[PDB]
Amino acid sequence: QVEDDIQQLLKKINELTGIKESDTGLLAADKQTLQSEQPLQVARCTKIINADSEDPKYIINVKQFAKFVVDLSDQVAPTDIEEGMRVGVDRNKYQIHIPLPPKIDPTVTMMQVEEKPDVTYSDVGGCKEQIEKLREVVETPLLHPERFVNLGIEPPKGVLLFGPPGTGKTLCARAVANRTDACFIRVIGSELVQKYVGEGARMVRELFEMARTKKACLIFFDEIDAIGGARFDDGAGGDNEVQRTMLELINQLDGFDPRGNIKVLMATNRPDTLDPALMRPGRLDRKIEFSLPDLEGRTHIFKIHARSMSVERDIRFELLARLCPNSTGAEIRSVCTEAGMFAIRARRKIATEKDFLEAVNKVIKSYAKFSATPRYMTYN
Amino acid sequence: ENSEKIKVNKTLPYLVSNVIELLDVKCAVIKTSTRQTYFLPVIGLVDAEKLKP
Amino acid sequence: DDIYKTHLENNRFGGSGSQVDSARMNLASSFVNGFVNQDKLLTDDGNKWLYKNKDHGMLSAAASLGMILLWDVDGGLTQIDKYLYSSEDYIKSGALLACGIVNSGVRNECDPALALLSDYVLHNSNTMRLGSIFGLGLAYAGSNREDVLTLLLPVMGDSKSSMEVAGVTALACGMIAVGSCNGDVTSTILQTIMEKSETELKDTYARWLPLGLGLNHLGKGEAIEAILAALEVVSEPFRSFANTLVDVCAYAGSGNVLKVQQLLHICSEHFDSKEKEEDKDKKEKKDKDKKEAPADMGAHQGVAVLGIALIAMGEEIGAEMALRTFGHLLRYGEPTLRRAVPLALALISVSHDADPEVSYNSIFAARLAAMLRQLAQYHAKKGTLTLCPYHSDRQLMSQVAVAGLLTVLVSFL
Ligand SMILES: Nc1ncnc2c1ncn2[C@@H]1O[C@H](COP(=O)(O)OP(=O)(O)OP(O)(O)=S)[C@@H](O)[C@H]1O
Repeated sequence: QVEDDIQQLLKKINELTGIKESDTGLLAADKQTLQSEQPLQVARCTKIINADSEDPKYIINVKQFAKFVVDLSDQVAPTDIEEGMRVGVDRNKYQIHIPLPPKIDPTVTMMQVEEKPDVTYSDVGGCKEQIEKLREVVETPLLHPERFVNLGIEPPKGVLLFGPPGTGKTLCARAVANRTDACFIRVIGSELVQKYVGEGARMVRELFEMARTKKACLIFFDEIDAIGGARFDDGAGGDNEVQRTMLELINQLDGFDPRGNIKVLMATNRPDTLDPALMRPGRLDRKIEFSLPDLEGRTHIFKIHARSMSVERDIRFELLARLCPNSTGAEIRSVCTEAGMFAIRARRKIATEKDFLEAVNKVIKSYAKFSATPRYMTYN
Repeated sequence: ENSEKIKVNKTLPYLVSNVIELLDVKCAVIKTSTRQTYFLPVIGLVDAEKLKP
Repeated sequence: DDIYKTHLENNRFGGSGSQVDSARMNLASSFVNGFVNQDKLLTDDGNKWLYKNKDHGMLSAAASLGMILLWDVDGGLTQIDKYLYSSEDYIKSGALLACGIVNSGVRNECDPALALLSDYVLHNSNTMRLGSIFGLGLAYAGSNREDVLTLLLPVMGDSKSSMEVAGVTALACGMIAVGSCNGDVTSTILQTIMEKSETELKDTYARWLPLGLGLNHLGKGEAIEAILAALEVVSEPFRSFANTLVDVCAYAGSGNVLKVQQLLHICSEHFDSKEKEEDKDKKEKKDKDKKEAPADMGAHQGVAVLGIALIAMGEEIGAEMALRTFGHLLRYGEPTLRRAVPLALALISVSHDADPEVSYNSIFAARLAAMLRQLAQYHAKKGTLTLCPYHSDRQLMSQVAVAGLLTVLVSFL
């Protein structure tokens, strides 16, 4: 009341007090500058075919209009007007002014990440060797090109990941994407499936355009089974456009002037229908895999999901881990959350051991008819 | 003569085109890059040997 | 325990300490490297880096070994002792400045500097007077220390053409005098009023003397000293700017909106520097009810006013509305205001953090702007002690001689 009425009086006193400046002072924040931008130029952009000899004498296809032979203006450099270069050309006299970056196909612009999702390395504990190897590949050359040069090696420019579903692949990728420091570029595997023939090829072209422009970047591939796994050939002509997309992914990855400062991470759920051209190292070098957390892994993942929740700390966690022999971290998360939900049945602020036992026999033994991994452990 | 060919050739935008055929009643037929077919009775500053459709 | 629980790497020494060269940006980088504090490594990184350095930056680098180590009392003497009494005036004067930086309870560094101070016009020990009167202002806050102020009587009576003599006189005796018993109008600051109005020259004097005046006015609860200095002082807008400085400092903040509508009217004054400090009082006044602190100062046009709001965000934790104001304040073209944005921008945050920094790399890529960017990088990585030195910073549009004292806004642990 007193805070409310006094804050209303003070804030509206400042408001109605500046109202004197509002009704007394009589956009223009740029108006004179914008009218000095009226002697500027419309500057239509184009595409260059070739140059001529002894003179500039440049040749240009605009985009649709025609093709013209032009000359350069005086405020240009006679060097960086090379072929296949989107340059801004005068509308009246048809003269080249500024070279620019090329066409990027803007539906490919929206897969750079532009943010950082907050996932810390602490969330994948119990997978120490995998974290170690993937750290060794991804983090270390971008932050320390010291051991890799003074000993004279090349780090493995590609790492694939696999395992059963829900094992931490996506989560490890996001953990890298927190501490990446590079131009991390997401690619869903279904992004390369378009209506028209050979269009996903051009998407891969533009991906590696962006990759070669910006040095020291990361590209993440995700569920590469849609991108293409096998070249089953019959008298039907079936899955073929996907196959050409996969081949164009092969060649512009690694071979005949290799890739540069780019690292590719792939992640699949079923690494078994893959053409062994991808299985050739030099493209996909380290086969890092995620098995199930055996015994102590689930203790540690209980420590992960349990460290910031309202429980009774007098209980143990090892007995909880001993009842989950073939289980993923997702099922662990469901156990923790569902034990909380059983605590919401009553009105308590701390869990009990019986709540977690209800959670175990609620998740595992009940929904074990679905359970997602009796037919992916065999990697069908 | 150089004054006139300065007044023509200093027009630096050259619309490029394609010679469609070559009449002789020494007469060349042009389709420009805007796809407009043009006739001309007078060829200009190129030789009929160097031309082909 | 700072060394123990934290583990800070080396690629910002090398990378952020690699940001090129030019004896300014490089000089600033020394400062940036220096305020790194995982050991006092950038302190003991060899030689030939301070030999590239020049006079007031040599003050900044001689004090920078003070800045790396605001502890290690026994180590302070044995690290600064090489740079004590050296061949260079700026090495020795910035060295005693560093001795004033590192601690506040030693008081045995006084006498090697204290003894030398007198020069009677403009010799060496007046620059040791700048670092040592200032660093001794860093050193002690007594009931009223009077012996150091009896030393300060031949300082203002000395009155070197170097600004920061009277600068650290007013600021240092103010650091002695902040928290006075409802202030005082005593013969110390009364003497610097009369000896201030003695010489009307180099208006930075007419700005930084009302600094220490208003610092002695701090400690007020009910002080009529604005009326007393209003009777003694006011004149042509140098001393009416002194009037607005006492008007700023005497009015820390309460429910007292009558001076906020006074702020509304005299905010429209045609002299546009009493606008600067008088509107700059806002972050002192309404610092607790900070939801009203967003104002339309950016919607105004007296570009120093956009500077004032740019101050008024400052350094606390800095919510999304503040960084949203740094959306527009980040993009401006004048080099003192584009210089003015990364300082409080990276004070208010002590990718995310480095995202506006690389955005400033997108802004420029002048030399000032590069320096501003370096300052922002340094920032990236009612207690009166944090209230004084940025109002000491508020005359930044000036020489690097002024920026030789820029590293005396010691407000962080
Ligand atoms: N080893 C683990 N430790 C801790 N949490 C885990 C672990 N594995 C999975 N989780 C949690 O369960 C979620 C599911 O893992 P994800 O990697 O997202 O699954 P996935 O990679 O999408 O598997 P798919 O379906 O084959 S793509 C993670 O985001 C974590 O929240």
